[PDB]
Amino acid sequence: RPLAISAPEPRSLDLIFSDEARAALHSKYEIVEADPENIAGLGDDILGRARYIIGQPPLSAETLARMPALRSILNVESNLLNNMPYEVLFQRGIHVVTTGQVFAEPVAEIGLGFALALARGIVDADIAFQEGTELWGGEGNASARLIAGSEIGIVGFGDLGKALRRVLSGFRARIRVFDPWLPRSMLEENGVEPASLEDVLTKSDFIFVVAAVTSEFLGAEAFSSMRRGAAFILLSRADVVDFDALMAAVSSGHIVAASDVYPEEPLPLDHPVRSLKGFIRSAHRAGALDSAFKKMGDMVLEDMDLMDRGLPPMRCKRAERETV
Amino acid sequence: RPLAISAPEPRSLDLIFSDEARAALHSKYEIVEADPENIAGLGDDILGRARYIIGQPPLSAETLARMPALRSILNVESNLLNNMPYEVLFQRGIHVVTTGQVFAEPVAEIGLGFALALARGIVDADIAFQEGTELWGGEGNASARLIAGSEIGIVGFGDLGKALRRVLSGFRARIRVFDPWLPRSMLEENGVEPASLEDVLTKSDFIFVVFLGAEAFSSMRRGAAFILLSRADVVDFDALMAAVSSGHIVAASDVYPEEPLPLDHPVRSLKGFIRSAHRAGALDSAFKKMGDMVLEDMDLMDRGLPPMRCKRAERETVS
Amino acid sequence: PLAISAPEPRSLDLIFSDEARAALHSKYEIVEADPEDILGRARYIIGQPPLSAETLARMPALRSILNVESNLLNNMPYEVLFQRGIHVVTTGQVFAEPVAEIGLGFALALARGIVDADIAFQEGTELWGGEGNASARLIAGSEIGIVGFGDLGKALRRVLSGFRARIRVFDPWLPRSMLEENGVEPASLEDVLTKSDFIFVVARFLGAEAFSSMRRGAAFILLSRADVVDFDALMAAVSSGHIVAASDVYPEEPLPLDHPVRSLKGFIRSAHRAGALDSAFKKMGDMVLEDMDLMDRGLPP
Amino acid sequence: ERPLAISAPEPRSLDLIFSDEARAALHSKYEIVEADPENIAGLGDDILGRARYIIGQPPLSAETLARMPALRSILNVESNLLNNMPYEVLFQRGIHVVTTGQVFAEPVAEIGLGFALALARGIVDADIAFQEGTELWGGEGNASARLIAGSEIGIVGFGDLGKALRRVLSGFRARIRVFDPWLPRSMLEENGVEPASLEDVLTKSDFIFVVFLGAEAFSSMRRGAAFILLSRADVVDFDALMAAVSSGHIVAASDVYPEEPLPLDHPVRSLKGFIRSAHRAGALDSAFKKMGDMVLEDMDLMDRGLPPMRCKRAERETVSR
Repeated sequence: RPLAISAPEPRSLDLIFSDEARAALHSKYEIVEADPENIAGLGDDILGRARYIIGQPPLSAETLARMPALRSILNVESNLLNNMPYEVLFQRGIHVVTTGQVFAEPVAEIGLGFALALARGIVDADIAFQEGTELWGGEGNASARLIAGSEIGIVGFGDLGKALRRVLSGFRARIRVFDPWLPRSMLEENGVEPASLEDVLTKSDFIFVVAAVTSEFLGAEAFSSMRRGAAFILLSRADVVDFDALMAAVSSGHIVAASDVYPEEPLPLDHPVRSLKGFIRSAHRAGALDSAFKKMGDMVLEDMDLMDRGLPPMRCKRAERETV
Repeated sequence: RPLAISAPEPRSLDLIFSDEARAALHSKYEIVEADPENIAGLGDDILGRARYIIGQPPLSAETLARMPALRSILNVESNLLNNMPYEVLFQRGIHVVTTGQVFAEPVAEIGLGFALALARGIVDADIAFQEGTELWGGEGNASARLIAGSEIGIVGFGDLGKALRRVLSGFRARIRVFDPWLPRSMLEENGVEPASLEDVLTKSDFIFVVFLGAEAFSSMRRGAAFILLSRADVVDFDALMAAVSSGHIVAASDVYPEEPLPLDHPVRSLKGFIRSAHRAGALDSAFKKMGDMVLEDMDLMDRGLPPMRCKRAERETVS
Repeated sequence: PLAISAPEPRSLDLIFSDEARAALHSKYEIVEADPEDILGRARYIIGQPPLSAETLARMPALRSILNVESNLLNNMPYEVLFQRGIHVVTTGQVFAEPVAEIGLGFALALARGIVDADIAFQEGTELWGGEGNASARLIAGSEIGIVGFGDLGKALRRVLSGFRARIRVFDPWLPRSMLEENGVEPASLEDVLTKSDFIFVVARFLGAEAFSSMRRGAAFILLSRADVVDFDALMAAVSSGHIVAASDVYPEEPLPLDHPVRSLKGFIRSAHRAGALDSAFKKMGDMVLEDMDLMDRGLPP
Repeated sequence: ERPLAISAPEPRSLDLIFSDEARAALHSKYEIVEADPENIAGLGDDILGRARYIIGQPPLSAETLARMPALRSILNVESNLLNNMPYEVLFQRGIHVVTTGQVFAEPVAEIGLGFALALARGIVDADIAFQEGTELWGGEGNASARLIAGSEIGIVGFGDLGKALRRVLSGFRARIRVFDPWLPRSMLEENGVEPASLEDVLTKSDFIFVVFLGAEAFSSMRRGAAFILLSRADVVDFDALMAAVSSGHIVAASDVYPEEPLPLDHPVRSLKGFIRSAHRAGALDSAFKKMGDMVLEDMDLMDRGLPPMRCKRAERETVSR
C-alpha cells in the first residue's frame, strides 16, 4: 500500500472524510498522521516512501530532498501558502492541488437564495407577518419581480461563477459576465455574455460579486451608475467595495442588497449595518457546510487514484504560474 | 370589428392589460363593460351578437339562449366557478378558458426562494444579525444543507409543477412527483420521476405541495422541509404546526386557512416556519400576461381555431 | 370491462407488446369487428369506422373514440358526438419522434455529404482531406428554419437542443407566445426561406419563387405532404446547384420507376419511411391503454 | 519591438489556420518569422534569443532550446505531440506545450451522430435503393430500424470529443454509459454521463461510439448494436470488426482506417452494414480557422503572464507515455 502523510491542519481527516471515504482511504493507503510544524521529524524511512501529502505543511529543500517518491501535495485549506520551495516542486514534477472549489455550490445556492429573497422581499414579508403588518398579497408586491425576466450580471467568474451559471440555468435570463483572465471564447461556451464592468454594473437588475480581479473599486460612483431598484449581491471579499458607499445607496433607497462578507468579522455590535432596511445579512456562512468539507475527501481520493495509476490529477485545482 | 362583453370579476381591464395590448383591443374589438351580476340586462342587440365574454359572470340558460353568437368565455380568475349552465356550453360548443398558468412562474420562483431559505436559515440568519445574535461561519451551519444532489418530492403537478421542474433544472436533484390524474408516462417525458405518496413523503429532503396531515408529518425525514404553495384545505394545520414545533420538521407556507389571518394566530410566533401573505402569484407581470394570453386566444378563434393558448375544462364538471 | 376493437388497417398483434396485450386482456375484453350485449353498454372504441348515426343511438353507454390510424377516417356522426359528449382523440403523436430523428439524419448527411462519401468510398473515388470537405458545414450555431410546427415541429426542436442554433418557425396557427416559450423564435415565411441554412418542412404551393429566395448553400428537408411543394421547381433548384435537398414524401407514392429524381445529384431520397417504426406502433397501445385506464375514472385524456 | 513568434506549422499553414480578421491581429501584435521546420537552428541568434512562442511542431534539440531564453510556449497546430523534442528541458523551464485538437470535437461529433442515425435507419442504403429502383416503401423497409431516443449508448473515451458527443446527444434523452479511466467518476457525472466499466459499455449499449477491442469485444455486443469508430484505428482489430460486420452481428461506421489512404483492393470497400468516411470527420475549414483563434487567445494570456487556457496542455505523464 502506498504511503501518505497527513498534515491537514487547520483542517482534519475527521472533518474532510465521510465514513465511506475514510474507510476507502485507509483500506487503500498507509496514512501516517504527522505534526505539520515538524515534517522533517518523521521516519527517514517514512520520508523515503511517501507518495502524497494530504495537507499544507511547512517544507524545506533538505527535507524535500529526502522524499524521492513524493508525487503530490494535496492542499485542503482552500489556499496556497508561501510554505515550501515551489520551484523544486516543479523541477521534480510534483503537483500541488487544492480543493477550494467545494465551496462553490454552497455559495451559489445561498446566493440565488438572496436574489429571490430581495426580488420578492421574502424576509421583510416574514417579519411583517411575524409581528403583524401584512399587506395581503398583491399589496405586498409593489416591488416584486421575477428573475426569469431578467438581466443578470456577474462581477468575476471562476468556480463560483460557474456554479451560479448552473443554478440560474433554469431561469432563461440574460447573463453578463465581467472577467479579465478568461478569453471571450470560454465565457461564451460557459453560457454567458462577456462584458464590460460598466455594462454588468449598469444594464443589470441582478449583480453578483463572486471573485476578486484581483488582489485588493466599486465605490459611491459605481453604485449610482446602477439601475433603479437594483439587486446587488456580495459573495466574496468585502475589501472590493466601499461599504459606507454601499450602505449609502441602500438607505437612499436606490438599490437593494445582501452580502455574506463584511469589512470586519465579526462586525461590532453597534454597527449601522444591523438596522438598515433593504439589506439582507449573512454572517460569513455561505460556504462552511459539512457536506462541502466531506467533498474535499472525495476529491483527494479521486486525485490519488489517478496518480497511483500514473496519471495527472484532474479533480482538484493545479498551481503553476504564481509567484507572489 | 367583432363583439366582446367585458365583465372581469375582481380583475379589471386596467390591471390585466398593458397599454400595448389595451390599445390594441378596442382597436380590434367592439368591447362593452358591464355589471358582471346583471349580464342578462344588457341590450338584446348586444347579447344576440356578442361573441366573447371576458370575465366570470354568472349566466342563466335564459341569458344563454340569447347569445347564439358567443364562441368562448375567457376567464381571468384562475379557478372555474359553479356559475352558469356548463352543459349548454358544450352543445353550443362554447369554450371556457383559464389564464391560470401565469401564476406558475412567480410561484415556482418564490417556492425555490423558501426552499433555499428553509434549507439555509436565510431569514433567521438575518433576524439574528439585526438583533446581534450572530454565530459566524461554520457555527451557524449545523443543519444547513444543499438542494443540489438532494431529494425533492412534489405533490400534484400543475403548471405549477412544470414551472418548479424548470427552475430546479440546474440542481440535478432527484425529482419525485406524485399525481393521480396525469398518466405515469407523461411525467416521465416531463423531467420528473413518478412515485407513491409514501416515497414522496418518506424519501424527500424537500417536499413541495402544488385531507392529508398528522401521521404524514411523522413519516417525513429527519429534518426535512415542507413548502406549501396552494390549496390550504389539504393540510391539518395544527398537525403541521406541532410537527414543526416538535422540531421534526421545518416549513414555509403562502396559503392559510383563514385568509386574511387572525392577528392572534400562533403561527406568527412559531420558530421553524416562514410566512407569506398569499403573495406567490399576485404579480403585475403575471396579470399583464392574462391580457396577451386572452388576445392570442381571441385572434385565434376568429379564424375559427379551437384555441390552444389558455386552459380548457372537460370532465372537470363532475366536481 | 367492455371495448370495441376495429383496428384495421392496424392490428392488435402489432400495436401492443407482450406486457401490453397481456394487460389489455386482463383489465378489459374485446371484439374482432368490422367498422361497418353490444350496441348499448359499450364504453370505448379502438378503430376508424364511419359508424354511424343510427347504430350510434343504439350505443348509449359510450365514452371515447380511439383512432389508431393517425388520420380521422370520416365520417362519424360529426355533431352528435360533441353535442352528445363522447371523446375524439388520436395516436398520431408516435410518429413525431421517428420523423424528427431521421430529419436530423438527412440534415447531417446534407451538411456533410455522408451518402456521397460512402458511395465514393465504395467506387474507389473518395477524396481524403481536407480535400473532400469543400462544402462541408456544421449545424451548430447555424440558423435553422421550420415551416409548420405540429407534434412534429416539437420533436425536431427537441433533437436539436444540443446543437445551439437560431431556430425560426413559421406557423400562423400557434400564437407567438407558445413558440417562444417552447424554445423557438417565431417568424414570417420569407424570413425563414430567405434567412435559414437548413429548412425543415413539417405540415397551397411552395415553388420557384421560394427556392430562388433561399441562401445559396442551403439545404431543404421535406418531411410531410408533397402537395404544398412544386416538385418540379425543387428539382430545378437542386439541379442547378442552388440547393441540396432531401425528401421522405413525393407527389405520388409510390413514384414511377422512371422518375427523374432517381438520378438527381444533390438529393437524398427516402421511401415515405420517416414514421413507420415498429416501436411507434407498440407505443400506440401504451397510449390508448393508459388513456383508457383514465377514461374509466371520469377523467379526460 | 513587439514580441516575436516563430511560425513553422507544417504540415499546416498560416494561410489555413488563420482567418483574415485573425491573421491581421496576429501581425499587428506580433513579429511573425516564417521558418523552415527542419532548420530552426539556422535562424538568427537575434531571432532565437528574442522568440517567445513557436506556432507548430518543429523538431528541436536541447542545443537549440538553450539558445531560446525567452521562449514561453510551443503552440502545436497539428493535433498531436511529436517525440521530436527534449520534453525534459521544457517543464523545467516552465515552457508550455499546448494543443489545438479541440477544434475537432464539434465536427467529429456531428458526423458521429450522423453515422449513428444513418445506421439506426438505413439512410445510405435507402437512398441507394431509390437511386436503383429497389425500393421498399414505408414500413416493410423499416424492418431493422430503431430510434436513438430511448436507446442505451456507450462511449469508450471521453475527452473533448465525448463532451461534444454528449452535447449533440442531449436532445435524445438516452442513457449514456462511458468508460474513461483518465477522468475521475465525479467529473464524468457532472458532465451528464453515467461512468461504467469497459465491458458494460460493450455489452449493454445499442450504439457505441469510440472516441484491445477485437473479436471477443465484438462478439460481446448486443445483437443489433452499431459501432461508430471516430478516432485512431490503432485500437481496433480491424479484421475482427469486418468479420463481426459481415456475419451480421453488428453494423458499423468508421472515419478512420488501418492504412490511410486505403488501397483500392481493400475488403471494407465492398462490405455491407458498413458506413465509410475518408478520414474527413474533423477537417472542416471553419475548424482550422478556430485554431488561429485559439492560438491567439492563448498567446494573449501568456503575454499577460497567465497560464494557457483555451488549448490543452501537454502533461509530463502523457509525454512520458
